[PDB]
Amino acid sequence: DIQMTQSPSTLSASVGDRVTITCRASQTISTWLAWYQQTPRKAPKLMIYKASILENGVPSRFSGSGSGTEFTLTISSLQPEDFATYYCQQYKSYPWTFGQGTKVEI
Amino acid sequence: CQLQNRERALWSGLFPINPSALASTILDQRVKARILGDVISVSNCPELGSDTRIILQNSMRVSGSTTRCYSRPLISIVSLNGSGTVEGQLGTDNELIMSRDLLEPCVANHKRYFLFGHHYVYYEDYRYVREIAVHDVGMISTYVDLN
Amino acid sequence: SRDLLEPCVANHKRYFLFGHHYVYYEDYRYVREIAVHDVGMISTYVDLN
Amino acid sequence: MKTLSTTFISETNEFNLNQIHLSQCVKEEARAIINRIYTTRYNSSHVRTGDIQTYLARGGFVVVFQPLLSNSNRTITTTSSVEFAMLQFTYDHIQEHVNEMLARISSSWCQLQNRERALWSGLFPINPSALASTILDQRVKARILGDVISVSNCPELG
Amino acid sequence: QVQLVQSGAEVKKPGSSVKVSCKASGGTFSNFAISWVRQAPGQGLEWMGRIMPLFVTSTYAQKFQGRVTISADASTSTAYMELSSLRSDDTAMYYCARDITAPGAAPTPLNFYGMDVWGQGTTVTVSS
Amino acid sequence: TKPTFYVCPPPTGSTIVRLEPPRTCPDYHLGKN
Amino acid sequence: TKPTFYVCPPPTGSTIVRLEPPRTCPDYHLGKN
Repeated sequence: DIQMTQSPSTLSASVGDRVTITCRASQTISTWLAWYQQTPRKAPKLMIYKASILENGVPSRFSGSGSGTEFTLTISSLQPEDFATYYCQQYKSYPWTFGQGTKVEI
Repeated sequence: CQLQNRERALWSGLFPINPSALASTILDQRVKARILGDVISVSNCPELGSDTRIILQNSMRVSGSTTRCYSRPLISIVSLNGSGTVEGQLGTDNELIMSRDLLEPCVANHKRYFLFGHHYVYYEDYRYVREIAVHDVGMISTYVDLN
Repeated sequence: SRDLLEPCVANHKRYFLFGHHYVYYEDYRYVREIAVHDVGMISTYVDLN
Repeated sequence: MKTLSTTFISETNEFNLNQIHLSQCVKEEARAIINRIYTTRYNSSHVRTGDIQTYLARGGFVVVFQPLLSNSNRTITTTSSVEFAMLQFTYDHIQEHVNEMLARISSSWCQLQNRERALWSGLFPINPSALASTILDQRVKARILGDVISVSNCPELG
Repeated sequence: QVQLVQSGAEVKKPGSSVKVSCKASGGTFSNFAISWVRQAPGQGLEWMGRIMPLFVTSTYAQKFQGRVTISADASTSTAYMELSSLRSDDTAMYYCARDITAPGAAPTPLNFYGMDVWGQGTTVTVSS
Repeated sequence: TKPTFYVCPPPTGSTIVRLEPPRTCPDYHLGKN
Repeated sequence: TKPTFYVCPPPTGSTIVRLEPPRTCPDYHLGKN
């Protein structure tokens, strides 16, 4: 809940790998987690809300799962536009404290 | 054959009470039905597409009035293409009415659970209180087994 | 007897069974009729062959 | 073989009649017999699907089988009874028919239950306590709290 | 589509305000719940309060509740995020996020479909 | 998964239907002399 | 015998239930090549 942990900092990979960006929670977020993506010279952008639902304009190679305190962002068929920072977002009770790191995949 | 011919009487006697549910079950497809005397007029219900944000309102009370209140939660269908904002209310079985014509005399000690997608949103005294996932509510089964 | 009355609704459309026909009344007046065998059917019957 | 009421059970492998002494007859004799049968019965309805195949059935028989398709060293010892093969045919027939009928009963039962669920769901508003007492096999008092049902047990008057 | 823009490259000394604006483009601004996030160079991200339609309350975060004030117009389609503290820790890239909502909505996480559209980034520096 | 909502426009007399009448049941003549 | 009467106290929201959704029906793959 109010404080969330993340995955290791880098998780290096190549084009075509299945990478999981697992981040965890504190007080059983009941499927109320959002995932983002911020390249080094952009603004973050919505990837997953409700821990499983994709946003309009996001390729269906992205996935998400987990229900309580354990949420994963498993990518498959990693096209060469996945080399960005990712963030877990908690919306169950204010404040909406952001989560993950996962700087870059190179 | 005898059992089917008898259950036809229950089906015929229950259509006036809920025509849309029975017609959706019989037709294996979501429809909206009316009883036009001795016949049934059906109409297909197209599913709400994407680029559509359904917002759930906090209070079920009519503005200003205190002796009158709504029966089902009100929703605001916010648009993304800039087509404005539709305002209806939450029907049954995730049906989104495009109007707010379901009113009721404002009862005392009000407690209701409404189906909003995969959750049962709870309204106590005409105000949002909490929500619970559908998979968490206990079930009773009308199904008889034949293994 | 004629003891089935109702508040006179607006935009009235009803079909009534008169023998082998569905006589149609629109705004509380006779309009047309259609045979029963012409109206589409839905079946509550489950098959067991 | 529905005309004989006999079912033979081979392996998936072919049988090489060269492992058997003095088996030069079978190939050509069966070719002639099968050609006559085809030309007299299936000349226009079906078409052949390769050369004749030889299988060693169970109990010591040799089936020379010609596959059709519609227009759309040792010795072999044979038992003195084909009662086991008639038993096999009869069991296969009864088993297949009864299994088809059981499958149909099951599918219809599932469809009927899924349909009666609509009557149950549409009649709960009218009388929740009676339907909830029937479903729960126990006397209860139920209310419709919107889209859910809140039950409560009714203790018997002592 | 919708576009949100901040002030731009800002340099402010410690002991003043910043007053970052956030101009919108469409969406009628009656369906905008403007949130504000930030992260210093080398930090992940943070959250700095949400101002919901009929913009009068502007619930703030835990750490900036005594510092920041956020407001909107509903007629200009803008959102302001003055701090007025600048404790020398206010050196980040302030963003102007936005979630879709409606006035009178319920305080439920079923009405949160994520911060779909965002701003540009301010890159504010507090030092002399 | 993602919840699906519906929108039911008001019906029109165009498509009218009825319940099918009860089907007759076959008499099985199982029995020999 | 002796008639048994009941006493039904007013329910409470504690125990709420719902009708189970319709069960899927098994596809019987009876049939051979």
